[PDB]
Amino acid sequence: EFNILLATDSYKVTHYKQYPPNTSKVYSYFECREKYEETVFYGLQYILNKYLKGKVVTKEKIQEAKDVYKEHFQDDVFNEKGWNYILEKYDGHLPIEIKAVPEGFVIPRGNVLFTVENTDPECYWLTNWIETILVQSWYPITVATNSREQKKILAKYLLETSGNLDGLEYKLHDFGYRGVSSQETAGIGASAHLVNFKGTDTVAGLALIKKYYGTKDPVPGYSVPAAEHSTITAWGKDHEKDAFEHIVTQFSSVPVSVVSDSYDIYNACEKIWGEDLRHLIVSRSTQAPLIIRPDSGNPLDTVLKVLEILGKKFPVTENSKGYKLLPPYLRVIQGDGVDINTLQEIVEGMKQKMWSIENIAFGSGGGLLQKLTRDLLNCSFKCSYVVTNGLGINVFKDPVADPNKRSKKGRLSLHRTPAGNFVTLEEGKGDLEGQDLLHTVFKNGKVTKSYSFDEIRKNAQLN
Amino acid sequence: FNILLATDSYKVTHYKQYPPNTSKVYSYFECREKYEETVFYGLQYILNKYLKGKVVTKEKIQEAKDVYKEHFQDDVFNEKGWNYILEKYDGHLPIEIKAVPEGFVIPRGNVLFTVENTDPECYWLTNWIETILVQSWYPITVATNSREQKKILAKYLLETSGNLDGLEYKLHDFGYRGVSSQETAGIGASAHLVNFKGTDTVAGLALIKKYYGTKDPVPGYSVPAAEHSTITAWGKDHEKDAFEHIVTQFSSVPVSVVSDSYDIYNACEKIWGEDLRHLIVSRSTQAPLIIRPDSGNPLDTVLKVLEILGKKFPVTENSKGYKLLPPYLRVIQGDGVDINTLQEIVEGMKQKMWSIENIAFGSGGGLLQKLTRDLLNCSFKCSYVVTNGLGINVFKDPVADPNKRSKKGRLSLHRTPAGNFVTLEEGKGDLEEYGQDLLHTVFKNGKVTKSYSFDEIRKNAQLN
Ligand SMILES: CC(C)(C)c1ccccc1OCC(=O)Nc1ccc(O)cc1
Ligand SMILES: CC(C)(C)c1ccccc1OCC(=O)Nc1ccc(O)cc1
Repeated sequence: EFNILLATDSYKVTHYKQYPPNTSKVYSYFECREKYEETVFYGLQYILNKYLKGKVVTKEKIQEAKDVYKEHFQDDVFNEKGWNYILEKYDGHLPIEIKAVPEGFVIPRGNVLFTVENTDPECYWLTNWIETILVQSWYPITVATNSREQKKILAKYLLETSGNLDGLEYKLHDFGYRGVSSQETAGIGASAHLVNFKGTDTVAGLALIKKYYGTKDPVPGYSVPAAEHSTITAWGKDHEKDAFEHIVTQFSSVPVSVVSDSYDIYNACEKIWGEDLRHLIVSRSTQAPLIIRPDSGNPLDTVLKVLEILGKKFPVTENSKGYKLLPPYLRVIQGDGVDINTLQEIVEGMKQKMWSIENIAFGSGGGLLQKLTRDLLNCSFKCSYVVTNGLGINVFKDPVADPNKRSKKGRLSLHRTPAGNFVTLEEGKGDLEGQDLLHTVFKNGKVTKSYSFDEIRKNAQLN
Repeated sequence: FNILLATDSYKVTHYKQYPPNTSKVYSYFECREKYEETVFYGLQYILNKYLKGKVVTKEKIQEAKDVYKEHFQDDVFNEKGWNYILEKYDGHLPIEIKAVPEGFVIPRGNVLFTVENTDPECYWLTNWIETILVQSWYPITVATNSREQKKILAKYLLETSGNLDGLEYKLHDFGYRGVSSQETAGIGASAHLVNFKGTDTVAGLALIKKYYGTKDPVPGYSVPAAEHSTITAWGKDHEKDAFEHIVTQFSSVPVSVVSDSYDIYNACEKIWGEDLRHLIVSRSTQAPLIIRPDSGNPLDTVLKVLEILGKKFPVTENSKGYKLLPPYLRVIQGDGVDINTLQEIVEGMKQKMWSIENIAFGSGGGLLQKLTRDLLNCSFKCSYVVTNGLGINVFKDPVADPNKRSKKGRLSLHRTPAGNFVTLEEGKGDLEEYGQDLLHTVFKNGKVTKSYSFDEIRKNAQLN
């Protein structure tokens, strides 16, 4: 199974010998240091339940870690005594307190999102031990934040080229299962995406949400039948029409997506879809459109040339603001080379050519869930308050060659002014008083406050 | 973990899209045509952890059926096809996977492994497990990128010192905090350990021990080290007391002490170079003090650190004409190091005549996170199908991108008479004009038939 004593950076194993004498408390916090001006806080509850809560220390896990580290360091520097103390005194529960803003809250950059401190003075070293596991919440935060920014771009352009926001939550579809680094990442990232949208093909995201968050809806995300290259090319290069015909007929009463660029996307749209199989498309209902999927070439140019061909083979209308609109049984999804930058280029290029955003949805894979780093939001975990010799000092780092790697001081609290802006109070000044938005979510091995996925989606809504 | 829930959603509907009477779906993985050769590593982890043994149960089938009912707002899940696997093969996957030995260094554009169904009723299963198998792009890319950095380090360590001693400890993995999940950390750190032995990502140690095994006591090593929180906890006026306490607590092993908490150029010239000078020269060369700057421009900072340190400690010229610190004193640059910044630093030290013996490097998110599937163009494609007794060679050929063209027919990898590699298509490998097929069966009907030790993988991935 998973062993928390082997779930930290190696140098942190030796930290219990590096503090000043008689150190009783280490206090640390997470923030997205100072374009992404506001971030969605999401993912901590998953980490608390899966890795931190309950009996996480056992006699076998202590023996396992001791053997590994003895060889790893070529020396005895494992704190077997202190880990036995946790096992004996607390039945293997972590004497730790965590306070956090509610999940789904949208918070401007440079504010405390959660804090970590030891509740037993013998475990002063435990705060920075679990930094490694906790700081990985940068990923769901960054995915949920970058996904929400793409929802602003879509909502803005879907509103000027159409006048409404119908189907907005299905306009950016998670295709990223293949392009992420692991099954666990797929689950975490896909659930972070579902904070803002409801279309996904990464099934692991559905499983994570039901197990760790829960929803009133029958399922957190939805998809539609779709073809890949292997289901088309299997019919033979001369039988692409047959492959198309078999697939739209199998799924004639539900939406179906057909990748149409196996050999020539423009021929498939002009000759195959626009003539040979046109009778099978114009007969489809509004609730069961065909979605044509280009998957190669330049993303914007191919989208423009595909829409041009479909426009001169199917009845185009002009909507309430002067933008062109395919018939309700035909749609397009661009799911190749889509990230937040290219997505902006596609929708602007379409608006420039007077096409409505209603005609198109987007699929993002490695760009939505993989090509993201801790430096995008400058997610940072710092120690700000220690107590040595019964004397608490506000600690901080302040490099001379980089003032941007600075950190806050002392005990922190997150507050909201009467005007509404957010402010992080340092040096314990939060005791002088609204009130603190950091609620306790973990204490001494138990999760003390939970949020459902519906509550998270409500907090992360746009204005 | 539920294999029936571990695939792209639309793959649930593909058993109804293949041509009728399709009895075989045959698919292959390649890194489609810097990064001219790839290290093949990571498939066995996926096989052992997710694919082998009884992976289909009545519980997992019911769980998947109810999920997909609501996910698609319709019943399309192939519950009969999954029941057949549970009933006939006791939940063992009827799949055969042939792959090149892990650790092999293969040029781009070659078949790395192939997947086919062994039961005609399970034609749909081959590309069902595409999603889980294609994620091997990540360990492949990390191992390849790590090894390309090893070439750079080896080329310059030889020009400046004459040997390659300690090469496998010159690029240290600090990526645990910067990646996206615990599993990703383990996978990524093990790929680094294919070429090096130094890591702080403990999850990689456990992943290797559980899924590959080694004859060594531990797959990776590290040393005690201080972070900013253990230095600042003494207060700004007591940075000296922290340094002396830590160096004394770890005098028989190497120790790394971060020095840019307050003022790094004050850290080397003043506190190390004078106040605690007497505690640094007095340590063995097997247990030196490692100075770590972690801010500022990487190349400029390390250069100004080496020069300041020379003004305070005896620097000798090595047999090649390059400056070399006393062996009780080393430097590690682990801030913002990737394959690009590494090259300009090492020659930036060589053109400024500093020996690469002095320096080690650490890499975090640049080593394990800022990597995507299209860096090596890792792709999984169907190349051969059998329909109504007729074998057919299959491929894609998009008009706007000839680079996305896929191979045709049954594939094989061969050693050429000149000692290189070539991939044969359309079954021509059966002629064996060159060698035997280099693809060995590693998975068949739920069993791992060929397993590799991590010691074998490291041997296959060595330089030269
Ligand atoms: C038709 C639905 C999804 C209800 C819809 C409703 C409102 C607005 C847009 C919509 O379609 C977006 C789309 O194209 N999704 C899609 C999903 C998977 C896939 O493989 C191809 C495409
Ligand atoms: C035995 C050692 C000292 C690893 C060694 C042996 C041979 C050659 C070079 C070496 O040092 C590389 C290094 O700096 N490793 C390092 C590890 C962790 C850390 O936090 C800081 C640094």
